[PDB]
Amino acid sequence: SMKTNLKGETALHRACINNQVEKLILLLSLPGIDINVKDNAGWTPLHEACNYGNTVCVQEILQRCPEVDLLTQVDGVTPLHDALSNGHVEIGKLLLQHGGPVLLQQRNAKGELPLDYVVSPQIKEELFAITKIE
Amino acid sequence: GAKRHRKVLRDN
Repeated sequence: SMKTNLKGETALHRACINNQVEKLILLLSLPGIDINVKDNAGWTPLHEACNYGNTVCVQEILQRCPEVDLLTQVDGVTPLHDALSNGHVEIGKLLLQHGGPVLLQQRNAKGELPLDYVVSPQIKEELFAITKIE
Repeated sequence: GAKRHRKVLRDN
């Protein structure tokens, strides 16, 4: 595996926390890189980009990693939970446009669905309307 | 009220 800090965060995690898009693009081009790598608690780089609202980092992951797992979880918290709980609606739209409606069905350990964090009925409609249809 | 990720500290 790659080098980690004390939290188990790799350079991929750090780029996604720090919004280092150019660094991220290089790292995503490395052979044998695992975009789904987990830190010590289990969070992925995609979780970090979604939690912090780093929309361009999310876009780059989704466009450069066909094998990214959008259902990875810690305590049931998926990337879409992370994004919507922190109000990052644009990231939520990107995730749903890539992953389809299975993302909307995931309950976290507290029994929350990702749309439970969206108060506006009209934002909920826009999120559903952009969701990939398979 | 921004929810941040819980972390685990470990140095192997």
